[PDB]
Amino acid sequence: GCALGGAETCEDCLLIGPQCAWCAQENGERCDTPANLLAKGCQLNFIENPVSQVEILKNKPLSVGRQKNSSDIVQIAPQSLILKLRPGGAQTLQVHVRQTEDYPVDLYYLMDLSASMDDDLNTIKELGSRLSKEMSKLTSNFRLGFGSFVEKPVSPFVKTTPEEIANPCSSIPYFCLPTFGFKHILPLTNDAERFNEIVKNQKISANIDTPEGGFDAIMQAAVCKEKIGWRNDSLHLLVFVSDADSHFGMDSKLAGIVCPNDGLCHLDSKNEYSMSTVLEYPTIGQLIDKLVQNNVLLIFAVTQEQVHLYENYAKLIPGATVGLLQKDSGNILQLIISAYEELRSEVELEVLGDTEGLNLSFTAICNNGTLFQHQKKCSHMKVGDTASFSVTVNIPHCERRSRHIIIKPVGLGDALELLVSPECNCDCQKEVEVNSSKCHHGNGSFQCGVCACHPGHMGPRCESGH
Amino acid sequence: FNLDVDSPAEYSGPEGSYFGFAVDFFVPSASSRMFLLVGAPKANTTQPGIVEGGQVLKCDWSSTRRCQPIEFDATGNRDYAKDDPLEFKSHQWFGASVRSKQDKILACAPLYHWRTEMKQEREPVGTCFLQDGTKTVEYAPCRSQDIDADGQGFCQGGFSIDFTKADRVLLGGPGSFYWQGQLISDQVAEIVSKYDPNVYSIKYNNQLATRTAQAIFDDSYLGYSVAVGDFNGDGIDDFVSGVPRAARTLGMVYIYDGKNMSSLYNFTGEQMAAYFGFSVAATDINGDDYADVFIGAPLFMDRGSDGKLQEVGQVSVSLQRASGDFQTTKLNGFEVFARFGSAIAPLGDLDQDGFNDIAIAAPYGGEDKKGIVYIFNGRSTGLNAVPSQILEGQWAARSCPPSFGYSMKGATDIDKNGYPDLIVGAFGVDRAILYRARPVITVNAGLEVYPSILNQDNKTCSLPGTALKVSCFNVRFCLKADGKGVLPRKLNFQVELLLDKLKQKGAIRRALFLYSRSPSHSKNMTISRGGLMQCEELIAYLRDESEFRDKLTPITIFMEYRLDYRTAADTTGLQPILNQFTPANISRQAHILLD
Amino acid sequence: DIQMTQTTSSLSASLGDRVIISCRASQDISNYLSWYQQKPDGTVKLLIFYTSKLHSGVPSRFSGSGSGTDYSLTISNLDQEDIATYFCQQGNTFPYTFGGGTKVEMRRADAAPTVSIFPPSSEQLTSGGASVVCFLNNFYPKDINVKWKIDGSERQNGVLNSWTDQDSKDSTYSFSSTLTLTKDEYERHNSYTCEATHKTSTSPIVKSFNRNEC
Amino acid sequence: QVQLQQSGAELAEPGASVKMSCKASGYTFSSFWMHWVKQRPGQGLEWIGYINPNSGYTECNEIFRDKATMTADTSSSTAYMQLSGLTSEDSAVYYCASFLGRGAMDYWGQGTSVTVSSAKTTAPSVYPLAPVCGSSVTLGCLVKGYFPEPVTLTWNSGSLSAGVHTFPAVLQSSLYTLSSSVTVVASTWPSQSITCNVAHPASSTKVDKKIEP
Ligand SMILES: *[C@@H]1O[C@H](CO)[C@@H](O[C@@H]2O[C@H](CO)[C@@H](O[C@@H]3O[C@H](CO[C@H]4O[C@H](CO[C@H]5O[C@H](CO)[C@@H](O)[C@H](O)[C@@H]5O)[C@@H](O)[C@H](O[C@H]5O[C@H](CO)[C@@H](O)[C@H](O)[C@@H]5O)[C@@H]4O)[C@@H](O)[C@H](O)[C@@H]3O)[C@H](O)[C@H]2NC(C)=O)[C@H](O)[C@H]1NC(C)=O
Ligand SMILES: *[C@@H]1O[C@H](CO)[C@@H](O[C@@H]2O[C@H](CO)[C@@H](O[C@@H]3O[C@H](CO[C@H]4O[C@H](CO)[C@@H](O)[C@H](O)[C@@H]4O)[C@@H](O)[C@H](O[C@H]4O[C@H](CO)[C@@H](O)[C@H](O)[C@@H]4O)[C@@H]3O)[C@H](O)[C@H]2NC(C)=O)[C@H](O)[C@H]1NC(C)=O
Ligand SMILES: *[C@@H]1O[C@H](CO)[C@@H](O[C@@H]2O[C@H](CO)[C@@H](O[C@@H]3O[C@H](CO)[C@@H](O)[C@H](O)[C@@H]3O)[C@H](O)[C@H]2NC(C)=O)[C@H](O)[C@H]1NC(C)=O
Ligand SMILES: O=C(O)[C@H](c1ccccc1C1CC1)N1CC[C@@H](OCCCCc2ccc3c(n2)NCCC3)C1
Ligand SMILES: *[C@@H]1O[C@H](CO)[C@@H](O)[C@H](O)[C@H]1NC(C)=O
Ligand SMILES: [Ca+2]
Ligand SMILES: [Ca+2]
Ligand SMILES: [Ca+2]
Ligand SMILES: [Ca+2]
Ligand SMILES: [Ca+2]
Ligand SMILES: [Ca+2]
Ligand SMILES: [Mg+2]
Repeated sequence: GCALGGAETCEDCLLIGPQCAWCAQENGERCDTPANLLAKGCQLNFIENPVSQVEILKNKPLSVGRQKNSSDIVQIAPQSLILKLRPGGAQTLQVHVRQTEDYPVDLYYLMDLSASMDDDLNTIKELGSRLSKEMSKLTSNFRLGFGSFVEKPVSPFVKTTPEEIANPCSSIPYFCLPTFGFKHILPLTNDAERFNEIVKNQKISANIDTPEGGFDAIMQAAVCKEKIGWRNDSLHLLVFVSDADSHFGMDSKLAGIVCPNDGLCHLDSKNEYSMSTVLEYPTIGQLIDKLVQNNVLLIFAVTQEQVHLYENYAKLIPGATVGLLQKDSGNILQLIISAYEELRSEVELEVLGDTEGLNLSFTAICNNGTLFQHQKKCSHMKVGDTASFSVTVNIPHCERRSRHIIIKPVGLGDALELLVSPECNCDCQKEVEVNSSKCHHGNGSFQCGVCACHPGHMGPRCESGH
Repeated sequence: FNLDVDSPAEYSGPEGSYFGFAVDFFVPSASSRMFLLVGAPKANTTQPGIVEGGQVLKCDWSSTRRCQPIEFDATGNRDYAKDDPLEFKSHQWFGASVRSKQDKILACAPLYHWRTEMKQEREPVGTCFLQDGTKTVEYAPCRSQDIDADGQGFCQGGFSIDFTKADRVLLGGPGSFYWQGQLISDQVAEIVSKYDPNVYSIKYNNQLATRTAQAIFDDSYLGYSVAVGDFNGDGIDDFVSGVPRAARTLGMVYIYDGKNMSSLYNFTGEQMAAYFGFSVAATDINGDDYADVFIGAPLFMDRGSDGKLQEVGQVSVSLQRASGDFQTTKLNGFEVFARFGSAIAPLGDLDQDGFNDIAIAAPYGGEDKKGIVYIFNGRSTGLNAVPSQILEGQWAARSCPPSFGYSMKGATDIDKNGYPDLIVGAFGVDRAILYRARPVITVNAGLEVYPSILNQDNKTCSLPGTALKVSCFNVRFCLKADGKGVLPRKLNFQVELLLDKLKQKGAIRRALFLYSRSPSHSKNMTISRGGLMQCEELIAYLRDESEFRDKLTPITIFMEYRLDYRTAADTTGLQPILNQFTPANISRQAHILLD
Repeated sequence: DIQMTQTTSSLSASLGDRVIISCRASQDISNYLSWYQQKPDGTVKLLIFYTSKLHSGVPSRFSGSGSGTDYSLTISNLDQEDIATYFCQQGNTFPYTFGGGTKVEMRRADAAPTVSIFPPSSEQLTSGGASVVCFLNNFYPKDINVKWKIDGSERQNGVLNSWTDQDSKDSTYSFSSTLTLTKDEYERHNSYTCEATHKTSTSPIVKSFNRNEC
Repeated sequence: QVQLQQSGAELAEPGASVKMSCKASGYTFSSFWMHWVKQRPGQGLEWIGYINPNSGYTECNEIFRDKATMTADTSSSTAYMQLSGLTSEDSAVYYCASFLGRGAMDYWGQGTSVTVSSAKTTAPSVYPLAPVCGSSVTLGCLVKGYFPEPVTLTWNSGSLSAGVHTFPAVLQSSLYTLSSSVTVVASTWPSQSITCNVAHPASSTKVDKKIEP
């Protein structure tokens, strides 16, 4: 079975299989299934084959009911583990998630302000107060902010004549402001009336080509934690409101912009995105990285003509969803509540960090016991219901460094810290007994019931000199 | 594998000029010296009033690596009227694309803006300049009377270019017709003969151009990239073009007939926004005289071992078949966010083995985004999926990434050593690098062990000095080599043999060499190209049965041969290399007779 | 609109001569003036654009000059195939407007017209109606007047005239005049006279016939 | 090798409409504007306007705003113009001309004549013209009252061309009239026979009129 070519050392024996074993002294095939070692007479004390084990460091119980104190909320249990994994073998972690009845919510309203969105502005003059009134029924800490985007203000996406730069709608005629990439206008605040006030004072802009530069704004809203005002331990809803598709990656090459987006925050003194004319649009891969890293739930609120496209984008983006937006944003309030309600009825697992090279299997156990599914998500659950997951972890080979991993629910701040430290050595490998009498008067070291020879000596006990 | 990386030729341009954004070879039609063409599209020029107009530099080879600008246009902006410029050459990006065929050089400014004669506008129609020899003409096929975004006003003609083998131009204009994009093809004869500087929109007879289509195709970027090759077997090069926003961001590649611009074939990407079509190339990679299509999708995301999406890039290889179909295969990048596939450069037959080869760039891989270029060798089945060489940039920048590999050009034997060579631009550090291909030595090695079966009881050999009776056998190792191109007549090989190589650390080796009484035997050698199978015999024996109780595992006789590269240099300084695809180790095995 | 005016509607010239055709605009047209040649058969070619730019395919003999409001085309070494009509056209502002044109005719030695008068045919008279036709052929210059006299009185009423283009081989013109009556009116009078006045002879050339006589 | 081929002559009654074509070859039809020019018989050149063939956009002289509409079929490289509400003042030759740029039109079609009358197709009456009862003699042929243009006239089937003066037709009571003289040596007529061959294709007419006295 496990006995195979090579496998003449304990460490080398462990590598070929997770279920293999080792022998010592009684007695060159000491590597085999433990049953086989017992069958041929290997004492039980000798083997000491390592087995994967879990140490629990933090396992505070999941909180139950509304918590008047933010610090008593517990939505993922356990909160910290050490996983000592023997290579070739796997361990299955049981993770439990329950949403708290009152979790704070942050919502950033990120709106296309090109010329077809002027009607949209008129119908959301009181969205701030309408939205916060509804959200008050669901959470006691709702904050909302506002940001706007159009397009990289460079040729060939905008007109470059003096008249058109000053007023990109002067041709209609209509009053528009010069094209702009991304304006961050209001950090998240409780004050919904303030949100209403800035919306009323917004004026549209315009540009030439249909796809817009929202991805630039999405990236900025996700990464600029301080200036946007995302707070820890709350939902982060980024509501992307547009009636057009989106430029991405190297589209900017048309304008001579050929330096990749860097995923950093670049908001200047006017709170405008300063690298708009300097760096390429983000790629989907780049947006996935930063949306997950900053725990931002993206909501594409887009028109009928764009819904199918953005659904395809949402498939690739953890936590992202799409809502069908009316031509005048008349239903944006209902879109938000629906997305939030869906999010509060779901639990989806995430595995972040030093994970490249691992194998991960997920089984979800919804409804406590009845339902077993081979996914990482439980749906149609009431707030307070618990979703459990079997996370199986395997390390295919040996490694020196440990791995720092995070298992958490999408959208929520509660995180399970996981350290994976593979074990490839045998307890007997640290008692070398160098220059041992056993290996021909000191021609080798006697390690694990075997002779490891000195240079210049060959044989099972190092008894031939070369 | 045979590119010289130890001492390449390094060329620099003015800081911030994006020197190296585009590269090509120049082979004038006089069997004269050869040069490098390097586009520096942000370089300042002496054109009155013009800022960062860009330039194209001609770089000498083996004469202190000097580059001088090619004077395509010394003038600034023409006026429609006093204080009313007809055109705007600043930041026009002249040199964003440079292509050369024999005497002709074509270079374009995809951000050249033009006012038009009816109204005051700034329409980025793009312009090109064609230098055929003494004569230079402008070529702005999108500077037409079809104004504005819905027309060709934002066409950015020259965004990508190429030559056909029959001296047609292929020009890509990604902005035409509300960014549907457009391909245009004109005979160079027309471009120079119809040229009249008094006429801003020139009527070229026999022009081939794609046509405006339904609005659903808007914002597709036809002409983002182009290549040429025959794909209906009629001898006329056909037009390949990347359309990276087509099919709702899946990306597509269109192939049009090079005779009438009729649509021939289509490719479509598999993933949202992978930028399928950012680069295209056509070259017969498997030696059947049918051009094969290469399509880069630099943002393509792969599924990792952990099930997480990871952006690594992907190149697809489509082998053309006589039946008109294609036989497609995918090739994945290696580093996350490295954008494997941003550039794809046909190399010709880099190692002169019979099959053309290809370089694929990952301009943002490497240490600190230094950039990486992968060499892939061809073979009759297609492309060899494992790269035989890995070129690594050597410079860092403090503003924009070095982008080593963003542009590349091969298939030109600049040093006349018999093997094509490679130019690599790195515009983020204002650098371009020429890699010369070293020659390849193919070695035929034979190893014979006789008798194959060894009887311990049978002893016919005597040990060195005064000892007797050891069971022996003969080991004969042979070596033969040959090469193509300029090469030294004599080659210095170093050979080593190891008896019973199977037995590793701490295990008895049963076979030993007669004289040395050791299981290893080294040997310097010397063989000349195309020479005979220079052999050498030596004798080995077995230990006493008393010393080893393993008589079951075979006794492998391992042979290794390598070359010392310094001794084989040339006037160029170019050491040859061993054929990496033929293994430089061979092994036979003897067996102990059992009774 | 810009009014263009070529003061001279017609001019004469011999082979090899230098012809200068003038053109004037009501307003400044910023050197946006073109010249076109129209041949007897209606063919139109562009010769000169932007005041002085030679269109591809047209001979170097043609050249153009001017600025502001006054412009002129110039033919050096007049070729036979240059006998044509030349128009100027401002392209500075819409609508594009042309000049009236300037015809160029070959110079020739003065020539007297051969005049022939013809009584109405028997065929025509069977239908009622009677046409008297007078042909004045191969004369130079082009200017010519015809008076139809019946019985010492000019009819000057039912006459139709047709002129030829200048002949290519020789630079003469030709002229057809037809007086049409009813057969009743025709048969009431006796003499029918065709009178031609030309520059070459102060005395009008007269051709006539008497219906009764023979 | 730029060529603009225009459709044939058009005949239309007053108040009707006509539509003429202009097919371009030798350049990319979509990339250049097509202009239209009106010229009345014996008159000068009048500018109608232009079309941008790729976008269908047009601009007209104020005169022809309601009268003319320009269109373009890019698949067939053809520009069309339609005249509507036809009067006698619309009778003219209409040219198409490609736009050079620089306020100039670089290539012209051959023109399409448009005639507006109420006449119906009518065969000509061919009348011989002999002198009244002298080194050279001049004979003639009167072609009276036909419609529409054109007619073809020849003397002795075209054997006599020099010394022949055929005159352009004139409008005579809403119908066309035309005449032609032929001159020969006096000693060669009536000794030899001279015949006027007149063909009016629109009526399948072919008259041969000999001249005897
Ligand atoms: C735009 O240009 C296109 C190319 O000019 C044109 O395509 C051409 O269309 C015409 C008419 O539609 C075809 O002529 C017809 O041919 C068929 C049968 O043709 C078969 O035989 C010929 C002859 O073979 C020889 O030449 C080829 C060179 O191509 C050599 O390799 C070969 O060894 C022989 O010496 C062959 O060319 C044809 O091959 C074409 O088609 C096959 C099947 O589709 C493909 O497998 C192949 O790759 C190639 O595309 C074919 O086997 C005959 O029945 C008819 O009577 C007529 O004579 C041309 O062959 C064809 N040429 C091509 C496709 O290259 C487009 O029509 C034109 N479009 C527009 C809008 O202008
Ligand atoms: C590779 O992929 C490209 C991109 O998809 C394909 O190119 C498209 O091909 C389609 C099919 O031929 C083209 O659509 C066709 O356009 C014709 C042109 O329309 C003219 O007239 C309309 C009238 O309003 C105008 O709007 C338009 O602008 C043009 O002026 C239509 O006439 C065609 O209609 C015919 O086919 C349809 C098919 O459903 C029928 O319903 C109709 O009744 C009629 O028979 C058709 O719609 C499209 O324009 C092409 N786009 C581009 C960008 O080229 C290639 O075909 C494909 N090649 C291969 C080998 O796969
Ligand atoms: C080519 O020459 C031009 C000058 O003719 C150089 O541009 C000039 O230099 C820098 C651009 O790198 C500009 O100064 C910078 O201005 C910005 C904005 O004001 C500011 O943020 C920086 O701190 C710095 O002061 C300067 O305005 C610019 N002038 C122009 C463009 O008119 C250009 O760098 C040269 N390029 C090369 C490749 O040599
Ligand atoms: O969002 C913006 O800021 C402006 C905008 C929105 C509303 C009001 C005003 C404006 C801008 C001008 C002020 N949008 C951005 C894109 C533009 O619309 C692109 C129409 C494409 C349809 C079409 C039409 C015709 C053709 C084609 N496509 N494709 C083949 C050629 C013919 C207007
Ligand atoms: C929570 O916020 C504090 C400061 O407000 C910050 O130090 C900490 O890093 C945040 N949480 C995490 C997980 O970073
Ligand atoms: Ca709207
Ligand atoms: Ca846009
Ligand atoms: Ca072809
Ligand atoms: Ca091939
Ligand atoms: Ca090769
Ligand atoms: Ca070489
Ligand atoms: Mg918009």
